[PDB]
Amino acid sequence: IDVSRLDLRIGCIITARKHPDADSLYVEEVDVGEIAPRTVVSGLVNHVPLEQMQNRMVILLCNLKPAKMRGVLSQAMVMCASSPEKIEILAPPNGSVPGDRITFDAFPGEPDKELNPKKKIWEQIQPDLHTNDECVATYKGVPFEVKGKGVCRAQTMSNSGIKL
Repeated sequence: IDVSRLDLRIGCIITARKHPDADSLYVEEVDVGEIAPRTVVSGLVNHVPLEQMQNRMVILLCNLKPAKMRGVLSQAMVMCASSPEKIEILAPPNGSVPGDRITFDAFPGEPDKELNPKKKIWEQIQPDLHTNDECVATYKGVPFEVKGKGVCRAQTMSNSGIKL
């Protein structure tokens, strides 16, 4: 089981607001290159000011089974570097386009249509997901890259885990 099972894509947060029925969460509408934006619910209120959530490029895990979070069905998850004392949104390289896929020549494969909730194979992948010494996001040391644009990275969190 390697990273090829995950469907990682670039997205642009079109709109972001406090979740109407869960003030500790944000609800974002994200353009991920599909016909319609995906609704995403993120617990980033205590880590990123709302102003900095607007029109922001991010990396999303797109094949997790959608789940509700207070009457709000979350359809993807924003990839972040994290620790018990901080969370940082991973930044795609300049010029990334919604829908761009993060793939690895070292780990060839097509992502699952939907990660089976039962089994949770992402728990087996997460341990090898971390930013390196230079804050670049990696899977087993191989950088998250957008073909022809560059690598994805956290702002200050080095050697930090990336949760799924």
